Amino acid sequence: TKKVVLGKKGDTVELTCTASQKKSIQFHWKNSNQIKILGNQGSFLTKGPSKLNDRADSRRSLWDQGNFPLIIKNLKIEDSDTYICEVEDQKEEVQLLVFGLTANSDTHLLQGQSLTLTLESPPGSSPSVQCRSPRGKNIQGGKTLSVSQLELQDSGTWTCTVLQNQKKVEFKIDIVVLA
Amino acid sequence: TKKVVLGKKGDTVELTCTASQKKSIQFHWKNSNQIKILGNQGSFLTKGPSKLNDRADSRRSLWDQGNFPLIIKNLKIEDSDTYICEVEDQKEEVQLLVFGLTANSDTHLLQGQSLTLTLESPPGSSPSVQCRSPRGKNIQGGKTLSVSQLELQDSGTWTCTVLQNQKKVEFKIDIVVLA
Repeated sequence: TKKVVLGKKGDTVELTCTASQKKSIQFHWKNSNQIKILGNQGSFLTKGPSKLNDRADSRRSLWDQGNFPLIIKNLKIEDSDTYICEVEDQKEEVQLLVFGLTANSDTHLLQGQSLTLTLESPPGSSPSVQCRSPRGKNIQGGKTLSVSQLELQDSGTWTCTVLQNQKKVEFKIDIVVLA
Repeated sequence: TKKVVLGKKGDTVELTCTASQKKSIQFHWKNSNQIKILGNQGSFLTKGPSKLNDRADSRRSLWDQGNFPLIIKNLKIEDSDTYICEVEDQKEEVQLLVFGLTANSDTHLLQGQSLTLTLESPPGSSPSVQCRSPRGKNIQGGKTLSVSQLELQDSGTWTCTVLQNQKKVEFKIDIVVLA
């Protein structure tokens, strides 16, 4: 059933899948594109064929609790698919939405200078961005945000919030303004 | 409901607890001795008072999936209690059984020398041990196992299996025999 996960570019993410049938059993994880990344073969975790192969995981450790995660390390925006956990006779449907958030300028600005933060995302993503400032000021945005010209006081870690469904991803860039 | 976890002395363990009610909510974890170790205060994880305080955890990261683990790092036999996950109106009852497995001799033995492996455990533990040898030989035991005298060939990583309920813990000690 339709559970969503929003992740962050570079950061690591984990999708939940629970059995609750006799405790240590066999599962599968596949991308909507029907190809699998993982399952436990015997007592072996096989990573069939996939872009993620060198990057996907699970914890052997919890399989006895009927917990069969999918750990996708070092995220790419692109990894933004529908993934499916498979346990004997049931499917878990969880989608990941990979975000990025640039400073197509830098962090080491100057008084008067403008600033442009840009939102990297998978398509199908209908995010609403809200960056707040070092001394609490909004900045509404689409896929591109812009600070006309900043001045001394808003030196500090800004806070962005890629607000999508309930689930939201907050980002923190530190900004340096000088003169 | 009565779920069990067998852990290993020193090693790290994780107890599973899942909600499945509106996705990001408030939980608690307490030892049968009724005192809590953790819960999420607001969006803060408070570690009340406990032996484990400096050692207990959870992943903030999955609370949005209704997953409220209990990560107890660096295990002590003693940490062998009944722990309870608490979510609004329900309890998860999971017990951890902390094991240890010594070589009250060493690893660097000699031909003819005897060997004694000893099982560290919480009381209430009704384990059945089975150590196999480097060239597959049993050794049944209670809380103490003994190799009369070993000879050259059983140099290698032995495999013990603290077999309790379904759930079992396997251990591997490497043995060196010389002459």
